[PDB]
Amino acid sequence: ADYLLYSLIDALVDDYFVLLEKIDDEIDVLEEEVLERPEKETVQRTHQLKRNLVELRKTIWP
Amino acid sequence: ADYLLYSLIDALVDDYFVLLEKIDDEIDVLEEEVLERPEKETVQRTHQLKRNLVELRKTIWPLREVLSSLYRDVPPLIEKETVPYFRDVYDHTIQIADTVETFRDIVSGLLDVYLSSVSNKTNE
Amino acid sequence: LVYTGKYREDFEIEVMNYSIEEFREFKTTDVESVLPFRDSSTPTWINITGIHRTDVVQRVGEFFGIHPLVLEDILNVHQRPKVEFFENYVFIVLKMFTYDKNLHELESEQVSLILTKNCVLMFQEKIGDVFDPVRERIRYNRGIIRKKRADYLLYSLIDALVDDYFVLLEKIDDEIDVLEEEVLERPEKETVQRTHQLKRNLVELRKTIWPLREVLSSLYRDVPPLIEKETVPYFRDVYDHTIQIADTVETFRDIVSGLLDVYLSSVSNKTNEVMKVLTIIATIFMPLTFIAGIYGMNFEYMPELRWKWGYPVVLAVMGVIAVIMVVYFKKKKW
Amino acid sequence: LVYTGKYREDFEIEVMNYSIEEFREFKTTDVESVLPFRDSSTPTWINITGIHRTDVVQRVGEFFGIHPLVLEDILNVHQRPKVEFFENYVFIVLKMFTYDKNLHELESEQVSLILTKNCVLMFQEKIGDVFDPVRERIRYNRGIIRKKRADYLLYSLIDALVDDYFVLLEKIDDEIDVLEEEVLERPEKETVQRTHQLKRNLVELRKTIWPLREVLSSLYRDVPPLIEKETVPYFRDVYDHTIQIADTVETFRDIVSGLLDVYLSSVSNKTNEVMKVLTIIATIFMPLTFIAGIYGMNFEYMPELRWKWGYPVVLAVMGVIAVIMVVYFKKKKW
Amino acid sequence: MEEKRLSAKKGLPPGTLVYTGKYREDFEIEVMNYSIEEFREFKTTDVESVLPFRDSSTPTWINITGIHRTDVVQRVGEFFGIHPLVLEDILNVHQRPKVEFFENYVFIVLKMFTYDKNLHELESEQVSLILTKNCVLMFQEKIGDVFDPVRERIRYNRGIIRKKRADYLLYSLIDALVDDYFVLLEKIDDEIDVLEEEVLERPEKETVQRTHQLKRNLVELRKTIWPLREVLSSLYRDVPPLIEKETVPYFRDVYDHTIQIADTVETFRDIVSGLLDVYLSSVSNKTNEVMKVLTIIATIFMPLTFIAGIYGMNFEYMPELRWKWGYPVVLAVMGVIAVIMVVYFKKKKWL
Amino acid sequence: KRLSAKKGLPPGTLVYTGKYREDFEIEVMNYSIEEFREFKTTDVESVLPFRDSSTPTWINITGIHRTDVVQRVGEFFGIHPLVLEDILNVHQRPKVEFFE
Amino acid sequence: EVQLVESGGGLVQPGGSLRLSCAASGFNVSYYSIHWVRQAPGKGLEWVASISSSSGSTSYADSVKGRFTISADTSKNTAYLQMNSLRAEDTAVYYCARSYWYYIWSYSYGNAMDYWGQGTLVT
Amino acid sequence: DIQMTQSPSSLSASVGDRVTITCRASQSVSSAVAWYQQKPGKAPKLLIYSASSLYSGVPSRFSGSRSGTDFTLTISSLQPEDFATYYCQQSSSSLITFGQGTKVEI
Ligand SMILES: [Mg+2]
Repeated sequence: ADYLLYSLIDALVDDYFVLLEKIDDEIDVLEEEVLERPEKETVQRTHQLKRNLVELRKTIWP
Repeated sequence: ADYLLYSLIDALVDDYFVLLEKIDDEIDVLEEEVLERPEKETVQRTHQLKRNLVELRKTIWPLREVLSSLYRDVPPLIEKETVPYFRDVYDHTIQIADTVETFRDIVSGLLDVYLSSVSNKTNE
Repeated sequence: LVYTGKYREDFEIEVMNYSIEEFREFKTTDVESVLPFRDSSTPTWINITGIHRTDVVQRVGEFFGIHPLVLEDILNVHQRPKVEFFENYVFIVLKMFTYDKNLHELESEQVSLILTKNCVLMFQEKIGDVFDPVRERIRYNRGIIRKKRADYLLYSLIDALVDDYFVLLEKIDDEIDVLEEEVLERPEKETVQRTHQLKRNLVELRKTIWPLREVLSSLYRDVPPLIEKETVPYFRDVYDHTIQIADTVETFRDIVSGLLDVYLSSVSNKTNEVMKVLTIIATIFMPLTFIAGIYGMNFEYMPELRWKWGYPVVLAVMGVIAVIMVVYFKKKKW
Repeated sequence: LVYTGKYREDFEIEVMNYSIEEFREFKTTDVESVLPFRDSSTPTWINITGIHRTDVVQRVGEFFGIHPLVLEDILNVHQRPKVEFFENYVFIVLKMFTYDKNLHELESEQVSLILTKNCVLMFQEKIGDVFDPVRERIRYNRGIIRKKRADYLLYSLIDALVDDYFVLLEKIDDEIDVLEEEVLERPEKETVQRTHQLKRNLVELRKTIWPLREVLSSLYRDVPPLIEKETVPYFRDVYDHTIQIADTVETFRDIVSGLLDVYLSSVSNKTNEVMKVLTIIATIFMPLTFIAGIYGMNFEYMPELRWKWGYPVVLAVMGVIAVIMVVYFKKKKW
Repeated sequence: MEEKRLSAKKGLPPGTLVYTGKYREDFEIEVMNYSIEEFREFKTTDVESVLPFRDSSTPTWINITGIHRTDVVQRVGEFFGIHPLVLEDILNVHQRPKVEFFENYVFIVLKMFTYDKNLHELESEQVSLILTKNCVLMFQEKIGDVFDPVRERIRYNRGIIRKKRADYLLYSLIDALVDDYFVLLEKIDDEIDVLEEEVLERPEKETVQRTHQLKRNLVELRKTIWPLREVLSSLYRDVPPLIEKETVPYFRDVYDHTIQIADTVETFRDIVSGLLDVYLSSVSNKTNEVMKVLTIIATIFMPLTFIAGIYGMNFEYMPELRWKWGYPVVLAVMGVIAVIMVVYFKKKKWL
Repeated sequence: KRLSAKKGLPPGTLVYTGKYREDFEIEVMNYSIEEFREFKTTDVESVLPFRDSSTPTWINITGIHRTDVVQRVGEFFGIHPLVLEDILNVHQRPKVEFFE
Repeated sequence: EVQLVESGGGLVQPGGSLRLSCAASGFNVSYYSIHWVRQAPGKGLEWVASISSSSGSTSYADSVKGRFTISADTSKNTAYLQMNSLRAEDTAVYYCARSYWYYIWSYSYGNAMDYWGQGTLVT
Repeated sequence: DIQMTQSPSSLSASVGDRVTITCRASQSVSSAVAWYQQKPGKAPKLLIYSASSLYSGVPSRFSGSRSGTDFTLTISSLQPEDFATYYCQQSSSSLITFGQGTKVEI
C-alpha cells in the first residue's frame, strides 16, 4: 500500500503539472493583452492571476 | 557536547526559516492590501514591516560571522568531526540573509505601489 | 594671539589652594598674585573665568612655560576636544554644554586644562561652570580630593563635566518623552520642526562625545609620567561613563528618528474624502443647474400655458434625478 | 608620461629638512638642488607642488629609483585612494577636498606620498594644502616629530588630512542647517535641486572616504616593511578617525533624506489644503446656485407668489443653508 | 545535506541532460597549453582532440564554447571523471554563482554581463570553471568573453603566469571577470548620470520606465554579485588541497575587489531611489500648480456668480428703484469682492 | 577585561537589562549512549554538581532576572564576570568569544 | 521562600543607641541591596539607608546622615542599622527590604523593593 | 534632594469605577518611579516599577504612566481589597525619597 500512496501522490503532482499548463497559457495571453491594449479588464485579470499564483505558492511549498 | 551546541544552533536557524515564512505570508497580505484598498493603516503596517526587516538584517548579518568563527578557526572545544556540521548552518545563514534582502526590496516596491494606487484612485 | 569666541563681557580669576591641613580660597583681579603659586608643593587650582582679555593668558603661559601654540589652542574655542602630552605638562581641551527646557537649543562652551607641576590651569570663556561639586568637596573635607595631588583634581573636574553630561541626558530624556506623547496624541505643524531640531541636537552631541571618549581613552590607556598610575582606574571609570553617554545618545537618535516617520506616515491621505465630496456634489448640481436654466432662458417660444403644473413637475424631475444619482453613488458605495 | 591633472600653474619644490638640533627651509627653483637630499641622515620633507611638468617627476623618480608604474599612478589623478607596500618603499595616494560656498560643489586634489629611506616625497597639483599644522609643529620644535623618523612625518601628514576632513564635514553640517532653514521656513521648487546636490556631494564623500578607511586599515594591520615600529600605535587613532568620518557622513545622508521626506510631506499638505478650500467653496456655492435657479426660474406664474414679501425669506433660506454647510464643515477639523 | 543524485524531471527520460540556455549558434574548442619554456595554442571542433591533455604535466586551458552541444560536455565529463550532477549544473544556465569542492576537482560557476546602450537592459552569460590536476576546464554559451588579457599574457610571456601551475590560471580568469564587472559598473554609472541629468532638467513619462528599469537591473546585479563574493570568500578561506597555499593572497585581492563592487552597487541603488524621489516631487509640484490656478479661478468666480445670480431673477418684492446708482454699486461690490479674494490669496503666498 | 563602571550603580554590580521577570526554572538533561536523565528544578545546588560529569550535559537556565543564580553558576564554572555581564546584557547583537 | 526577619526594636531613652538586625532567608545579601525604611505613626514611608553587601557601598538619608551606620555580615546573611543619638523624631516602625536593579536607558537605572519585612517598633 | 508631591491626599471611590492618583517630581527622574500598596498594620506591596511595568503576581487592574515628570497610578476597576494607601518613590539617585501617600476610601 505504500506504493499505492506513492502512485496517488504522483497523480496529484501530474495534475499540478496539468494546471500549470493552463496557467502558462493564461499568462501568455494576459501579457500580450497588457503589452497591446491597456483595457480596464486587464488589471482585474492580472490581479486575479496574482491571487491564484499566491494560493498556488501557499499550497505547493508545504 | 560540541555536537549538542551544533544541534541547538541548527534548531535556532530552522526557526529563523519558519519566521521568514511567516514574514513572507505577511508581505503577501500587505501586497494584497495595498493594491486593492490603500489606507493610512496600510502604509503604517508597511513601515512597521520595514523597521522589522531592518532589525532582522542587523541581527542576521552577525550570525554569519559567528558561524564562520565557529567552523573556521576550529578552537579545541569544537572537535574536528563537528566542523563539517557548522558549514551547513553557515550556508543556511547565507540563505536567510539573501531572503531578508529580497524582502527589503519587496517592501520598497510596496512603498512605491501605495502612492501609485492612491494616484490611480484619484485618476478615476 | 587673537580670541575667536563670542564672549567678551567679564573677566575673573578663581584660585583654590588646598592641602591636608587647610585650604585657601580667594577671587583676585590682579594677575600677579597667582604667579607665586607654582612653587608650592601642595596642589592648587587657578580658574580663569574670562579668556577674551589676551594679556592675562599670555602672561600665565609665559610664566608657566606653556608653548605659544598651546595658548593659541586655548584661545581658539572652535576646536575639537583633544589631549596633547608634554614633558612639562598635559594639555586638555573639553566642551561644556547647557540645555534649556523653555527653548530647545544646545550650545557649547570650550574649557581648557593644564596640569604642569601642581597647578590645574582652568581656562573658561564665560561665567557659569560645571565644577561646583568639586569646589564644595574641597571647601569642606568630604573625600579623597584633599589627600592626593593635582592629577586627582584633573580627574575630579573631568568627572564633574561627565556628571552634568548625564544631567543634560536626563533633560533630553524628559523632552523625548513629552515629544513622543505629543506626536502620538496631537500632531501639529511645529512638532515636525521640534523633532528635526532634537535629531540635529542629538547628532551634535554624538559628534562632540566621540572626541571626549578619545580624550579619556588616551588619558588612561597610555599613562604619562605626570598622571601617575594611582589615578588610572579613576580615568577608566570616567571612560566607562562616557561609553554610557555614547550608547544613550545613540538610542535617543534611533528612537527620535522613528518619531519623524510617524508624521510622514500620518499624512498624505486627506485628499480622497474631500475629493469625493466635491465630485458628488458637483455631479448632483451641474445637470440640475443646466435645467431650471434651460427652461428659465425667457425664450418665450414655449407656450405660456402653465399646463399640468409644469414648474412642480420640473421640481419632481429634479428630485428624481437627485434620487437616481444618489442610488448610483450607493451602488458604487461613494 | 602624460599629465591628467587640469592645473597648469607655477610649480614649487618646498624642501624642509629638520632634526633635533636644527632645521632648514628653501623653496628652490631647480630640481638638481633637491637631489642631494636623498641619502641625508636627517629625515627630509619634500613637497613637489605642481605636476604639470612630467620631466621633473621622471627625474625625481629615477634619482630615487621608484618604479615607473608608481610614476604612472602619481600622474593619474582620477583614481580611488590606495596603498602599496613595495620592498624598497611604500606608495600612498590621498585626495584633498575643499567645499566652496555660493555655488554648491566640491573639488578634489590627489596627493601622493612616497616614503623611502629617510625621505618623504609629496606631490600636489596646486598651491594650497592641509598640512600647515605639521609645518607649524616642525618650525617651532613642537611635539615629538623632530625626535622621530619619517614614519612619524607620514603619520602627521595623514592625521592632518583627516583633521581637514573633519572641518570639511563641519562645513557641510553648516550647509545642512542652511538647507533645513530653507526647507522649514520657505519651501520652494529649488529645494529639490539643492537637496539632490547635497546628496550627490555626500555620496562623493562616501566614495572618497571608504577607500581611505581601507588604506588606513591596511596600514594599521601589521606588515610594517619600512615602518620602524612604535609608530603603528599612532596609526590606531587615525583609523578610528576614519570610522568616525564614515559614520558622520552616513548620519548626514540620513538627515538630508529626512529633510527631503519632510519637504514631500509639506508639498502633499499644501495639496490637501487646496483640496479643502476648493471643496468648501464648491459645496457652499453650488447648491445655493441651484436653489437660486429653481427659486428664480423665469416662468409666467410663480406658485409661491408674494408670500408675505418672501424675497428676503428666500435670502434667509439661502443663509440657513449656508450656515448649515458651515456647521457641517466645522464639525470635522477642516 | 548528504548524498548527491541527478534530479528527476517529469518530461524527460531518467538520464537526460538538457541545455537550459538560449544560445545555439556556434561551437568551438580552444586549447592553450603552456609551460615555463614554450606554449602551444590551437582551436578545433573534435572532442577527442582535447581529451589526451588530461594527463599533461604542463598547465592546460581548455575552453569549450557552445555548451548547447551536450554530447561534447558529457564526453569531457566522463573522460575527466566529473560527476553527472556537476555536468547538470554546468548545463543549467538558470543558476546563481556557486563554488563546490570535490576530492579531485573544484567546480566554480560565474557570470559575465554585457550592458547594451540605447536598449537599457543587461544580458548575462554563464561561464563555468573546473580546476582539476593540471587542467582548467572552461564552459561558455557563446563566443565573446573577458579573458583576452590572460591569453595575451600567456602568448607574449607577460607576467608570472607561465612559471606557475593551473591555480594561477584559475586566479587570472576570476580576476579578469571581476575587472569586467568593474567596467560594467562604470557603464552603469554613466547611465545613472544620464538619468540624473534628464530627471533634473527634463522630466517626462519615460523617466518612470527608464529609472524603474535601472532599479531592476541593479537588483539583478546585486543578486548575482553577492554569491560571487561568497564564492571568492570560500576560495580564499576554505583553501582546498588543489590551491597549493601559494595563490591565496591573490584570491584575497579578488575578494576585496568583489567587496568594492558590492559597495558600488549599493551606492547606485541609493542614487536611483533619490532620482525616483526627485521625480515624484516634480510631479507633485506640477499638480499643485495646476490645481492652485484652478482653485483660485473657482473661488474668485463661482461665489461671485451666485451673488450676481441672486439679483438676476425677478420677484414681486425687489429694489426695483435705483437706490444710489445701484447697478454701478453692484459692479463695484463685485470688483471689491474680487480684489479682496485676490489679496487674501496673495497673503497665502500663492500666484 | 574588568567589569564596566556604571554611573549610578555600586561597583561590581550585575544587572539584568531585559524586561521579562515572570518565570524562572532550571532544567538539566544529562544523557549518554545508553541512558539519559531529565530533571527540572528551581534550586541551583542540584544543577551545580554536573560540572565535572563525564557524559554530555545540557543545563537550561530559564529566567535571567535572577542575577544571583547566574552569578553562582558563573562562579562554579569559572566564567568571567565580563561574560556574566554580557549574558545579562540583552541589548546586544549576536557574537561569539573563545576562551581557554 | 524569600523572607526578611527584623529584630532589635525596643524603647530607648533619647540620646541612646541600639542596633537593628535584619535576618535574611531564601536569598544571599551579597547579590542584592538591603534598604531600611521607617514609618512614623500617622505618616508616610521615609527612606533611612541602604547598602550593597558585595561592595562597601552605602547611602544614608540627609535627615539621619552621620547618626546612623549601616553594615552587613555576609557570613550571617544579616544587615544591621547602628542608629545612635536618637531624638523624639526618630520613633517609627522600621522596615527592612531588599531591592533589585532594572534598566531604563544606558545612563539611567532604578531599583524597586520587591520583598519587605514585617517591621519593628522603636521609640 | 528630589521631592515627590501626591494629589489628592485622600480619595473616595466606589467599587468598579476608575481611580487615578498622580505623582509629581521636583527634579527630573527618568523612569525610576515605583508604586506601593500598604494596608494598615502591614508592610508595603510592590505594584508598579519603571513607572509603566506591572510587577509579577499583581492584578492587571493596576497600571502606570509617565508624561514628562508626571506619573499617574490608575486602577481600572476598584475592588474591596483595593482600599489602602498608595506611595510613589524615585530611584534616580542613591537618596531615595517617597511620596506623602494617598489613602483611598469607600
Ligand atoms: Mg429671466
